[PDB]
Amino acid sequence: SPIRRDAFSIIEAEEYNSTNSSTLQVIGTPNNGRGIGYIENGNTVTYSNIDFGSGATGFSATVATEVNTSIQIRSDSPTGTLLGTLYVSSTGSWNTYNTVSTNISKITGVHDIVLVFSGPVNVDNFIFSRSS
Ligand SMILES: [Ca+2]
Ligand code: NA
Repeated sequence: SPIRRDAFSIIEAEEYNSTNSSTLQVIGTPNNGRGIGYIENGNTVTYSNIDFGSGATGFSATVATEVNTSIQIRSDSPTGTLLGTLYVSSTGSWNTYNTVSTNISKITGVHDIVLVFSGPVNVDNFIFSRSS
């Protein structure tokens, strides 16, 4: 998977750098894209060297799920700074994707990003939004 990436261009969830998961699979999406699924509570997924430049204050992910769930967004490691939490309610099916966004604390420079899952969700991609 890429060693580094820009925070302000689409990051593919299936191009992760490490995970603790023993269940996670790369899955297909309805329009022949890919994502990650078979995710369980406590799973972490790490994306290396995301460059936030002069600042990001939002996060958007394209997700599908049939359960209410949340995803923590952490910097540097699973126990690094909690930037925010994305709360996702059911999108209607495991193949109905929705773009969902949340606020995060302003982060700058280059950091790894860890997504921490409280339950099953399928994730196609995500992107950050620049600070004002
Ligand atoms: Ca994808
Ligand atoms: Na394992």
